[PDB]
Amino acid sequence: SFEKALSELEQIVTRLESGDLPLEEALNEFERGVQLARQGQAKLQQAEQRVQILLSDNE
Amino acid sequence: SFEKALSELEQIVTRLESGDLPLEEALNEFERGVQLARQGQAKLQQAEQRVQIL
Amino acid sequence: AIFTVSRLNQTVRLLLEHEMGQVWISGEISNFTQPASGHWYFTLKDDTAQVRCAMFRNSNRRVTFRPQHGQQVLVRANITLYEPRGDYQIIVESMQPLLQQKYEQLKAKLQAEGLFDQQYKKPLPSPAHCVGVITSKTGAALHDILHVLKRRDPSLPVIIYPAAVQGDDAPGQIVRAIELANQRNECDVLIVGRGGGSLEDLWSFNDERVARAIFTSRIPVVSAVGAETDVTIADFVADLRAPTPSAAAEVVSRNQQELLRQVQSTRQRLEMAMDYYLANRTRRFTQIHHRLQQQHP
Amino acid sequence: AIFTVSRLNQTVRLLLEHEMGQVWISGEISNFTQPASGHWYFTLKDDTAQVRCAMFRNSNRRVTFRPQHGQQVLVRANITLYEPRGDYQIIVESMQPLLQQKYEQLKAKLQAEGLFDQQYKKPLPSPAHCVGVITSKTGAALHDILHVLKRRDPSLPVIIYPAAVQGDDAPGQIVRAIELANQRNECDVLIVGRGGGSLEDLWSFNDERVARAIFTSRIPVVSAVGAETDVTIADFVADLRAPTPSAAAEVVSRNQQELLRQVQSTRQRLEMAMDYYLANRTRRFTQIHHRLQQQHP
Amino acid sequence: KDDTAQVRCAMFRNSNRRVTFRPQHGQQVLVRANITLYEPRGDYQIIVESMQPLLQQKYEQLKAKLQAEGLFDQQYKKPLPSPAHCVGVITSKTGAA
Amino acid sequence: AIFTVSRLNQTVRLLLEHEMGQVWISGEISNFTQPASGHWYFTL
Repeated sequence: SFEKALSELEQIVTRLESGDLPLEEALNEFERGVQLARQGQAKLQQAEQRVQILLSDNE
Repeated sequence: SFEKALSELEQIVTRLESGDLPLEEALNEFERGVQLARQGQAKLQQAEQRVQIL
Repeated sequence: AIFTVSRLNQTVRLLLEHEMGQVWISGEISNFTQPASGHWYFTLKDDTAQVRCAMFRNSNRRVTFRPQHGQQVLVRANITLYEPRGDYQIIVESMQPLLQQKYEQLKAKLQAEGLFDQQYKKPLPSPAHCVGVITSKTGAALHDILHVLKRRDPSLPVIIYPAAVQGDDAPGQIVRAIELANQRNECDVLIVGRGGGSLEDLWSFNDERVARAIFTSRIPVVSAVGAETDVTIADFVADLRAPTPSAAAEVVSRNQQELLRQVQSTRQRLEMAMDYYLANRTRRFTQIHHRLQQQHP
Repeated sequence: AIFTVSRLNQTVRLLLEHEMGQVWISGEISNFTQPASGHWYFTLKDDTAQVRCAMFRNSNRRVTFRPQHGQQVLVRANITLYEPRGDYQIIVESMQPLLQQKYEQLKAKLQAEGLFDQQYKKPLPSPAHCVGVITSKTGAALHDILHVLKRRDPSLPVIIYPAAVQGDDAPGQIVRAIELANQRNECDVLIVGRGGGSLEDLWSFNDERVARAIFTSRIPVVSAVGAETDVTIADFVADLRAPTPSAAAEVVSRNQQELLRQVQSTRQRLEMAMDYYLANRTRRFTQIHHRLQQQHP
Repeated sequence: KDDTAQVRCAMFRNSNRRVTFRPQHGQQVLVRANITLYEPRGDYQIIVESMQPLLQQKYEQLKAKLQAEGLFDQQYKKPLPSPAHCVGVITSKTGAA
Repeated sequence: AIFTVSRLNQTVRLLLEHEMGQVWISGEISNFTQPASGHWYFTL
């Protein structure tokens, strides 16, 4: 599920690098990626926090 | 000498890629180079074999 | 080339030693002789074959039993040729009349049944979402798997299956542990192995029941019993063999840190894509804007 | 895997047949026995080794003489192992009636004395200044070397030091030639060799006199004797073995076409540099000119 | 830039504020960065990750100077003796080497 | 190791020249030009 957003981010890069976006859609396109990427920062950081619970670091 | 000329020609290129010369110096340097290039190539194809015995 | 007799025997000797080297042989002893020099010369025979052997003083000192005619023995041998006479003979290093024999017999029996065939193996999950560990509640392998996961893939949850991995009771729990994991079906991949241990610990996994349990395991199974040189039956039957429990975790573990960097790279170029797009537009308008400056009314 | 003696003998016999195959052997006949059944049995020995040999009636037919003890023979043989008793023996397929023994006996004497060591070998100069050739006036090697050299690198002075490269008087003149080149000292790399031939005519370069001349030679020496498959004693002493006389000219000489490709490529860079240099200056003037135009009142 | 090669670089706002010194022209700078190519216009650029302000250039400039003089050629190298008789060590007597 | 700028471009050039080698490519000619020396310059 997480990887789908990551690929979509490069789809945004794929689409935005096309250069055909009008400014109105283009800026809204960038905001979508930033929030998606901003989610990426949290989820990636959250993935690191799984050591406290999910990892069975106990007898 | 071919190796001296090749090495000397190599330094002509290096200055031209530093991009600090005046026009007259660049053109003067360019005519130093290409002239030296033909002379080198001709001398390579001009020599021939020598052998002697005893 | 034309061979002289000296060079021919030399080529064969170098060829023979270089190819086969050391080997394990079994047979029967006949014509046992002991000259004054202390060496043992004897012929090792079977129902329809014979080979000539020699044992030097250093090696025979450590042999605990006095060989006698008509005895069954197990040998570790070095194969060579005696040049001055042209005799094919064996040099012996150790001898004894065993678990090693049973291990070989067990391996052959399982190999005949085809449990080692690659056609029955299954691919490992990628990316993995849950991994099951079949090891003692405080075994070294469990700590190694967690240590690797704690570094490479902190996101992967781990489920522990307390299993006996030594003693006569180990095969029973190992079979039950594998079956229990499959019955629960909560793990995408199973890692089996105690880690470092003695030959008896390896024998605990070298069991027919363990082999069948791994073979019947619907979930993929990764074997990490012992070190790289401690291959066991579980390794032969497991879908994949790992030199150490840490290596097994590495295969299962995602490159989570790389994934973090992987995403970071996309954000970098997204900013580059953003800057380049507006750069072209700004130049475009500035060009047409300047065209107004020229066109004074 | 545990070997039983039966399987051990099979593997060795199969290995020997594949790896060795048919061979050519020479030696001395001993213990000739002729069974009444029609076969042909004897032992071949040298001063340090021996091997059991056998020849059968279906191949023993085609012999044109009667062997006696102490005769020298040349034999085509196949190497085999009699499996149930571990006997190493060869089966003969041809037979017919000096120098191969000398070659082996001379090689080991020099190897122990240390003339073959890497310590005393000197690296070849590059690019060479003057190359001396020690061979016949009309030999095939001389023409081949000069014509291959004229293609890759003319303008290299070559000096030919004449000497005969066949007959019993050849080695004396070769040693005199090598000493003449070192003494006069107007050359840097020395080539000695000849074209292909039989062993009866390559013998000149296996003498101890010539070997001790290449060793104790100040100049580096490249040995190109015979076809690609001929090895002589001079080859091991020399500082670099070239498989054929043509290859000798290849390791000494430069490559004319590669230098020509070098001078061409550097000109492409020089020409391309000026185009970029002018364009940068031209555009800089172009913009400053545009600004002046736009400033018109 | 240096005397022979030039590479284009850019640094985003994510890291500009956390560079202690004010970058200036003619200032030697150490940067750790990614090497990348921008596909849509085919340009060769680098993305900078850190900046903090002699030795490396001297070594590189020395090596090429010696290279042309050919001190590195196999023509001048000597093989080691096999049964060495007396090996000499040149090193600090108080050192761990 | 710390790359100087010159060494970096050297290793980068050797990399592409050694991996991609010689390839067949297709595209449309754009921005053609031909300076005095006679070489052709253009963008695909």
